[PDB]
Amino acid sequence: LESKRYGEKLKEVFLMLDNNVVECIKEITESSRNGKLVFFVGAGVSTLSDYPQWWRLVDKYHEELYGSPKKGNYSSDEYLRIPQIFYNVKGEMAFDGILKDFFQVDKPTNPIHDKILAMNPAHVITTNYDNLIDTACWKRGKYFSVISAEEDVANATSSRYLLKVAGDFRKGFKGENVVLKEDDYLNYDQNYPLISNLMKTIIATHTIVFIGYGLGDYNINMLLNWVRKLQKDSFHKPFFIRTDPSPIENETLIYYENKGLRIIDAASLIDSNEYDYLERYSAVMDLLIESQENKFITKDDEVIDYIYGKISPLFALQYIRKIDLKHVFEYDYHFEVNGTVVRHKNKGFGYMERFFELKESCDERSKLSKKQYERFNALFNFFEKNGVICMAKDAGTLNTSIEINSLAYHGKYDVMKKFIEEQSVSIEDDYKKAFFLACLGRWEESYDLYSNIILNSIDESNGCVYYLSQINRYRIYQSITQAVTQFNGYKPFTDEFLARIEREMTNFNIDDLFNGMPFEFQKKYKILEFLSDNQFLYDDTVKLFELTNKVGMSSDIVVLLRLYDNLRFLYENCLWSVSFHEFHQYIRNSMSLLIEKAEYERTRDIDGFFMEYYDFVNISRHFKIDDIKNLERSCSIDKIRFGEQEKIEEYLVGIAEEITKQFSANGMNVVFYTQFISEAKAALYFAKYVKLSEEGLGKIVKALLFYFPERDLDIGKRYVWLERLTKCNELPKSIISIIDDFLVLQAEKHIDQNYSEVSSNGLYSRDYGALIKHFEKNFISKRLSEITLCLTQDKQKQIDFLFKLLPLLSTNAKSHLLSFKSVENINDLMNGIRIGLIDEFTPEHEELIIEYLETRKVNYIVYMSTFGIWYFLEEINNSKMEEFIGMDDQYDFFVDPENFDYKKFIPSWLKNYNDKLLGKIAGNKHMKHHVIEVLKERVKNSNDKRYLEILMNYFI
Amino acid sequence: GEKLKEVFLMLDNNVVECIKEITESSRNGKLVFFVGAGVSTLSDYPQWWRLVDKYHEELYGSPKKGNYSSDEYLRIPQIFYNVKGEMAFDGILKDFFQVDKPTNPIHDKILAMNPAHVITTNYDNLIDTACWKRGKYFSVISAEEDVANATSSRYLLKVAGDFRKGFKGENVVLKEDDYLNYDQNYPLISNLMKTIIATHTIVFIGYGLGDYNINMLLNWVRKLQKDSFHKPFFIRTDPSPIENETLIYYENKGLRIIDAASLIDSNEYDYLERYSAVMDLLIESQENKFITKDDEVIDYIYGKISPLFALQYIRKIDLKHVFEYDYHFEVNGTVVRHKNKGFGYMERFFELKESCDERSKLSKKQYERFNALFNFFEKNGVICMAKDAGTLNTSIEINSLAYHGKYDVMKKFIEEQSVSIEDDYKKAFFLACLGRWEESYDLYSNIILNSIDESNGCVYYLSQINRYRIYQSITQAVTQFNHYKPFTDEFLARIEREMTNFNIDDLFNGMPFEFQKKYKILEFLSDNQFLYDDTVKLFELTNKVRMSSDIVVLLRLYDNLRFLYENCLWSVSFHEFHQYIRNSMSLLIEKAEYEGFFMEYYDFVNISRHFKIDDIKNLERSCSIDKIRFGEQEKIEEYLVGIAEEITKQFSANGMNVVFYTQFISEAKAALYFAKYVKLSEEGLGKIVKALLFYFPERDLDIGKRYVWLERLTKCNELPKSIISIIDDFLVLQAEKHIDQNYSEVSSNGLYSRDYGALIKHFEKNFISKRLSEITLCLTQDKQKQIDFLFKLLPLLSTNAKSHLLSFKSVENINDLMNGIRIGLIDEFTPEHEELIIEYLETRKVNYIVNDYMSTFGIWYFLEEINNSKMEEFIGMDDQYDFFVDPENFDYKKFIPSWLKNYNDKLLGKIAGNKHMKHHVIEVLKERVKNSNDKRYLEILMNYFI
Repeated sequence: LESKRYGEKLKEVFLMLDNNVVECIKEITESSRNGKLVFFVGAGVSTLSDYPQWWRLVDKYHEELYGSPKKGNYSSDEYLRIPQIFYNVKGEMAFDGILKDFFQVDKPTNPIHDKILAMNPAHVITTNYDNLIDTACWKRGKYFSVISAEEDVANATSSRYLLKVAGDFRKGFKGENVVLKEDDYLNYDQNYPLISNLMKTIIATHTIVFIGYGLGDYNINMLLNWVRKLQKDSFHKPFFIRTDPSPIENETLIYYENKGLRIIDAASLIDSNEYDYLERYSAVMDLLIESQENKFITKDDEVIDYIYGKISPLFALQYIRKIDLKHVFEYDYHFEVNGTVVRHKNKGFGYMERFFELKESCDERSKLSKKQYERFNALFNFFEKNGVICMAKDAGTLNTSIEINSLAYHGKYDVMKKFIEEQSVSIEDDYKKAFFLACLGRWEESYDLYSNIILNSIDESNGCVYYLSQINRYRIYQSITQAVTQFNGYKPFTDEFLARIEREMTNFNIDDLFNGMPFEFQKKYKILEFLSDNQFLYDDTVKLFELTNKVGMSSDIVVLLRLYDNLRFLYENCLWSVSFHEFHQYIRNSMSLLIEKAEYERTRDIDGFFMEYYDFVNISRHFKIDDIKNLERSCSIDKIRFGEQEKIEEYLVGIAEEITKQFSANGMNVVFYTQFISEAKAALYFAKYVKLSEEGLGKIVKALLFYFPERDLDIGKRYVWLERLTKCNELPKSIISIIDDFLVLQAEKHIDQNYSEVSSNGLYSRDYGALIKHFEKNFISKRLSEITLCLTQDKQKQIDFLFKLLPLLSTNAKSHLLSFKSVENINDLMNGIRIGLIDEFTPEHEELIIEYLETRKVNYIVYMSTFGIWYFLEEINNSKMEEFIGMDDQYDFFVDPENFDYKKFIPSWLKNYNDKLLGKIAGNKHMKHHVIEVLKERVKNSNDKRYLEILMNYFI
Repeated sequence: GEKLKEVFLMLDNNVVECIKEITESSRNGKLVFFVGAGVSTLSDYPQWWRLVDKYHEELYGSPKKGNYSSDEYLRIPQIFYNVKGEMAFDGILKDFFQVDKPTNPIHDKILAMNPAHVITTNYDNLIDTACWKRGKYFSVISAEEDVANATSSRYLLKVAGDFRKGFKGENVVLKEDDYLNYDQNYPLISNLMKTIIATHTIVFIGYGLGDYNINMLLNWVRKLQKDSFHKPFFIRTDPSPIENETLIYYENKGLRIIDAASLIDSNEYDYLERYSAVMDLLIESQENKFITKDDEVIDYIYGKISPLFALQYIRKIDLKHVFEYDYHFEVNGTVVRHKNKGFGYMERFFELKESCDERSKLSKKQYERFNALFNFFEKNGVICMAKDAGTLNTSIEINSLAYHGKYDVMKKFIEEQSVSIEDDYKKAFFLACLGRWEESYDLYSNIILNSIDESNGCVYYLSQINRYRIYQSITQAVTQFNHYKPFTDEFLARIEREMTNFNIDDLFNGMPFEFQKKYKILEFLSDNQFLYDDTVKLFELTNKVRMSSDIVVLLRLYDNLRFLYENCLWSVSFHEFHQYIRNSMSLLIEKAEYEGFFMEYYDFVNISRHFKIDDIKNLERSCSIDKIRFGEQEKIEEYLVGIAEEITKQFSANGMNVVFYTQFISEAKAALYFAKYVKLSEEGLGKIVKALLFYFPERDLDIGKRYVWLERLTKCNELPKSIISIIDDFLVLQAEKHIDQNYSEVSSNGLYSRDYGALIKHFEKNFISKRLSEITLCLTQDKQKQIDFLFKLLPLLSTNAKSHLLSFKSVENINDLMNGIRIGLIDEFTPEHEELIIEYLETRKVNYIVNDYMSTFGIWYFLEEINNSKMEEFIGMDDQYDFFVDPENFDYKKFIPSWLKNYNDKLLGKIAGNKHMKHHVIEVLKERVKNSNDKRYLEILMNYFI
């Protein structure tokens, strides 16, 4: 109501203002924004809080000295001599008693004591000897180190000095702690030598505003005398706020403006009464505050100039996140991840709304100055590149697609190398090369290049490429230090280099990296202060909590877009913090929680989340095989599907091609190797869910099982990867040839007798042959057959290994191998030599195993589980079956099943049985309900998962 | 390397304290290196004696035997300037000083100490080049016109001038005239130099004890007060050792002379050796040090924990940050060394624990410090070093009346007068937990105002943060409140005028530089870095498990709760912490099923305050909390009794606080719903049931949800006589409220007050209600709504009440027909009930051409009670009914795989006995248990179908 009227009054006052006062306000606001504003409030400020004046105390001194008050008024000297006459004649204790009974009072702070601190002054120099400004600072939440005496100058903890040049009363209401009289003003430079120098240092290095003074004060003229001693242009002219009832005469204005003061009169700027001081004090102060709050921005040239002044620093950076953009305009607007802007704290003009109004209409944009037109063009290009498209009120359709156009993210190691081995056009060109060297391993060269960038950019404006290079040098140093903490302590780095980085990065304080910047990289780029901190994704990891709660931007889309923004900020701006454990943990948690939340919503069918190329790259880079396995044993990835299968295929091919460039060619790069092999393992493991072309699967499989390292992927892991790949494709014959080539290579490596495949899952070359047969039963491995035909009798390792691959051979090959059969096998057909030599259990086998089972009767009444499985599968069929009853429990279970006691049937057999056998036990009469009941009793009173995957899969 | 610590051993007491102060100032960013001409000489920069001799050579013959005096050092250049001119002076300056000397290592040892400023008396560029090479930005200030235009806060202040504006005699202070009117030509440079000298630690290097600059500086320091200034740290590296009389003379003049000739035996020309000796001493002293004896283990640890004595409890995660990541204080009480490459002070300290032989050697003041440190480590739960011990007793105990729900003792503390600011700090948080946010904000502001002396500053910072969070709570409430608005608009004006432009991220950065060093762990309370480590561990452990992991989650959660509730921080009542508690406890309880989690009193209060009813239902569906016991069931019972008494005091005793209500009604509802799992005494049962059925407001718990809560209560506690009487009183109250024709049970799930009669009967089957029967015998035949109520409670009435009621109420509507099915005395289905079902079906057909019971009519048709084959002619849209009356036509794809949860034993057995529906239902249940984690479907599968 009345506040709005006061705002309109301030607006029209600013509109009807000369260029001198608006320039004074502009400089005061720019000092308040650079953190260089220092207020020099005086006695007039505290009087508005009704604090006792000094004419009252000099009146008391005159009344207690001469018996009566003054016959008129006191001059400047009589304000300093009558207290001195009282001190010299009466004494000290009476002086302090009067000071106590006049100054012990407690008065509340006036609103101007809060308007003063609302401008965020660097220091507050005060001539007041009262704790009113101390009270305002303490209530406001700003710790201003109070410096009352010279014992406080050295003991001033913080760098925010609340300097009381006249003294204070915190050490008692005595005259020795304040400057009040003669012999205390004459003796000020020899009783107060350290706050005088501190006041004269704050004044010379900052911007000074004199608030509560008249242009006749001792504490104004003594400073005007000191600046007269100074040189010309050696110091900034201090600002002076004048709030006297009468307007300033032009002669006095000229006199005090040539003396050093930039007077901002209030009686010549507002209309008020003689005794209305709080109106004048709260007029110019309100003018500065509302100017800082952007309440006086009217022209579209000032709209463009404000946004340009806040954004055009960030032109050096290749991407700025929406969170960073919010931090730019002091939380006035919320730039959302989808690109819509909403006003949050802007209490002044809508400069962003006006900017987008200029964007939509070309005719109003033409109604602008040419320089401001080009500034608008620059801002428009910036905002359309970063994704800020318009306000939410005017938001219509908007596609949220990400584009991280950095060669480091997309793989592209060969293009990265080609870019590295070139001539650097500029320093920002060398910054990309340094980050790229860090990406593909060469951390020594990356550290050296970052040092060179720092050296060349020490003396250079807009020092992002200096600051960011220092940060990435400290992070590549941390990466080297951690590399030789866990890989050592092969040999990645030399010892001369390590000593050099420890002799260079000895006391590099990353905390003080931002505070060591030249005060322009403190305001223009305060959005980059978060990079020097050790942890910077804490505002994002706790946003993942909105994902895990169970009951146009939901929680799913906003965290994925914020993940993309963090990814596009580190990869496009080439920041090495993208490889640390914090960012890897962030990506892991965010993608895992996104997939888990999608699975939770999908499983609410009791009453999604397609992932594109940029998601596949993240689950290949920042995930591990265990983490993807943890997602596999939970979320149904078979439904979360995949998109952009052409770019995922080229990603996997570039990963597969680099695999056959690091093992086929001479690639050690052991620090690059550990990261890249994790990426390759995760990518080729996650490639089960993407459809690949014939040549795509051809190159990837050929990499997987010819050029992948043996140590990282054994033959079992290679088979698991291969089977996961062959699920989705149909395994074209060009790739079955590749698997056959692997088998012939392993057979030829088995020519050397002292060789044995080491597998971690027990899954071997026989199962590669099984995969070949189970997609193509009509297949004869020709080269394997040539090995069979030209194989000697005494090459035992080849004999057994290539026996394990019998179906893949010809009939002549089979007979050449079976030239060394066994007929002494007591049961040696499936102990280690199980391939499928069974086919028909002829009496050459059947009767001989029956003789062995007679020997087993001899061993029992005075190898079995396979007899039971074999007979129940009708593989043994003879009248000699029901001879040797009374043997092991499983014999009674399988051989005489319609009389068996299934209570003795051990529960764990079904966990180690054969799946086709469980399929056969499903269809029968008695074993049907008995395995039903034993498996049900396992489901209730036991704690595993094997029994549940049999009851529900087979039977019913 | 080791010779440096040998020198450390040989250091005198006066030297070893000087290095400690210098290193401390370097770590506090208060070091300023006053470099001189003895350091640039190590680079072989042309000394002024060569140029004085050159001025002598071009003007005064050639040499001057005697090496000149200081007056002769400053007069021959002045005589040359006066007579031979200025251009010749500048020409000789250009001939000598335009050189490219390489920077000596001391230039890099100075900047390796991280000096705040560098006040050089040299006119050279070697320190500028050293800063440029190292990577330090120093705003070089050579002239007066650069003081105001200083780019950075760090100053490379060249007091004597510099040749960066040309090799001229005007830009430097070299002659006698330049040294006489120096303060007339350089006022701002002098003021800056004196301000830096007064407000920093000056470490003069490269000077002699003569050195006119040093003499003028000491003369100026003489004019200062007695102990106003700090004493500068002169580094003397002259060849001869300093005479003791000279050191006495200069030490009383201001300088703290660190000698080098009395520090290392070197030649008469090994200046680099002495400079490097002192500089390397300082640099190697930066890394911890000063901790060799047992009386220094109790001052370095007391130098990092004695601030933390005002905090009532701190986290072990915070304890890791306290000791600069030297040790990783684990949550079970072990202290794993992480980056303590120097002396093992934790090991030594825990060795001085017990072991009275070691403690007796310790000094008496160090003994009190050790007792304080031991009490601190005992209170916070730190036991000892990692490899030592291992028993590691659990059970963190949060002692706070806010956590335990003591809403009456908190009021007592609030009402009583307080004797300390920390008592008001507890009182303000107690007010905040009690809803009274206005008095909370006012008392917090009073604490900030009255924390003036308070040299710790942790009762001002925590109160400022808590006032910010209570202001956020008030603003978010009045935003959400749009009940009533409890805060007067004057209060909103006060909180939005005082607490505007107050950013919480500027509070810590702006504190005393001591408070930013000690109480550093308090800086996470502003932003969300407070939970960052614990949230990361929670996410990683949620991925992993699905000193053992389950214990790691629990102990970290209890650490976070004991940091917030015991320190009385309002950050506990915010969203992020609530989600942290909820996710951690959900992870623990889910981990229990994979195994076991005992669950204690401290768990029950956590799953009541921070969980919601929806999350409770999620945990009950997914996992099983039934077999998971709840340990201490007497402290849980007192908690539930306190909650019942609080809702009683809130509703039946008129006075209620809406801001307190909004927080407490989300916890009372959760605890009384989670009270199923705890055994409750008859007294506690009666209290919380008579507070649930009568005093819980109907806007937050209607009849149906009240009944859900009540059936949950009567599972582990049965339904005794006193609770039966309570439910009877509830039914009586409902009857006298339903005497009015405009009253109706508004239920959100469909379990009306008839179900309460069913619950009473289910545990009794013979509870004749005397008062309800008395209510029945007032039949006026116009008070229908009442007759219908007691019709729904017909089994609860007596034989006379049944006789009077059934003489008026009969079966003439579908609703009272299904009510008759529920209450009984229908059983036999005479044709009128079947055709009544058909009439309801007709009224449904009227909608069909264009709250459902067609499901239970399909149920009845499957249950072979009704047999009218015309019901198939009225096949509708509810596919339960299509399933039940036409199994073959019903496609089971549209069968929502719910509806099996709410089926009885007999009906599920009936679906078991029909081929098509049976096999389709195995398919449905199978896919349900593979995709969904609910166990009810699995129970159905192997109770009726497997």
